[PDB]
Amino acid sequence: TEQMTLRGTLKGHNGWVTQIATTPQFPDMILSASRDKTIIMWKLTRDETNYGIPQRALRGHSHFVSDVVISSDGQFALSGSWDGTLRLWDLTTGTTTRRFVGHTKDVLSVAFSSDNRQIVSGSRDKTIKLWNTLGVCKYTVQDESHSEWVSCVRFSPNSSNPIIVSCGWDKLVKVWNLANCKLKTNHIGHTGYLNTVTVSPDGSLCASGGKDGQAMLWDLNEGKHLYTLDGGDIINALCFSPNRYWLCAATGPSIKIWDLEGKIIVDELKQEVISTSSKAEPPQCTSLAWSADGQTLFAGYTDNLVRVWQVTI
Amino acid sequence: MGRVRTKTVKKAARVIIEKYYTRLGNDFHTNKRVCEEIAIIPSKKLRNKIAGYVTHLMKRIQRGPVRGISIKLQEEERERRDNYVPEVSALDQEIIEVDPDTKEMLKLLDFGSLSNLQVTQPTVGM
RNA sequence: AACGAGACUCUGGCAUGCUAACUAGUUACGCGACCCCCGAGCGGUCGGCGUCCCCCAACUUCUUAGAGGGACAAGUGGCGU
Repeated sequence: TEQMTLRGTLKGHNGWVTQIATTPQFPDMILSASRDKTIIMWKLTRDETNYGIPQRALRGHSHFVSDVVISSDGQFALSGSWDGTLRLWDLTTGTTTRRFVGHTKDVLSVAFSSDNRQIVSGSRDKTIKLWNTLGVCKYTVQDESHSEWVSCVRFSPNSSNPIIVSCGWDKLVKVWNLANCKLKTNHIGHTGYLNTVTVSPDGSLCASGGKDGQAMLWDLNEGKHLYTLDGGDIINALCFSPNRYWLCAATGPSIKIWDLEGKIIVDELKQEVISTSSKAEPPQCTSLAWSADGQTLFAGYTDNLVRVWQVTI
Repeated sequence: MGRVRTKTVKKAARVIIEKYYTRLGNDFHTNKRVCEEIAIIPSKKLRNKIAGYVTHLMKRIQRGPVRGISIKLQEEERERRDNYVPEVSALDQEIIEVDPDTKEMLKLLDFGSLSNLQVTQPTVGM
């Protein structure tokens, strides 16, 4: 039966792992961000003595790098940072193409479109904003926006239509359609602020979570509240699987991998159980991302490590 | 060394946790930025202090109840302890009997049921 | 509850992040000139030495001074009611 083994663990950070992402073009790369103010591009050897080595280290920020995302070609990479700026990397030696100037506060969330021509940003400005790849502002959203910090935005894969998700700490999830830039809907739910949201690879769903730590499911186009599940104390990051209908929820002491059909927990990932006391005996898990193979998944922790796992039958 | 926190910190730290309990994390940096938005602290160094004490309080509030300030969920569990305890619903176990010299009082007050007799020895400490 | 203490102001220590500079520099050539073969080669060229030449060159690391960020007993282990 499909179950999990502890694969290995990476090392090479002085700051807490904030995000991880992986391009399906090169699954032999993997990319990471951290509060050591650098994004590290790795070189994955599949030896079990290690599991990878840092290849290069991209440098140049004056505050944390919150979120990071790959290009659809894997030849570019983009970052959002708490210095209020973004950078557009050339992941071959270094040498930033462009830095995006204009925010008054942190840039928390960021995402990179499928056509590689639209780039969004969530900010503690309380503004979602759109960005040309030339590094200028196609649009700015300041009407019908969140009344609190913007937690996470997403581009939605679709048949062709433009839809983007937005969720803030005002305990609401707003869906936006481009070329009118209007509220498609407002979804109400979750007591306490929202941390994260993520969209299905098919794109008709929004799995949302927050302080509540409950996983509520919404319909993108039907606009209906499907159901709610108790996901534990707090869920900081979510990521669907590419080759299954699972959903992997990142809670503090454990990662909870959920089968969706039927609705049940498959397993709970436990890491090293080393004796420590008392407020967070293991480090909290904060980010996670699947590989495109779907065999292996990765995790971000606050001990500066990325723990690897692998599915075993 | 030294650097014992003053009262100006401890006064506002309690207040800021009471009315913005939800916004708090347990990280330094997140709790800083919240205090920056829900209030203005007119210095920068002062801000870095009030955050750190707000953090240090929030550690203890996730254990038993603090005696300097109140939150809602503690007053919930207060009410839950103070309306029924699981120990009894019976009064007290319904039948309790008593020894003589109490029976003599009850004899002269028209009661004559549910008693035992033991006539325990003399005397105090003896 | 108030004054003093602290808070505050100035100064030092951390920026290959931000802002911009022939009354500040660096780098790059374009160089042409001088110099010694001093090294491969021949003296040229390539390399080395500074100065003049420097631009309608490129940049702001160094220098300059402004806006910002950073340190909080923050994290861990002991100890303390």
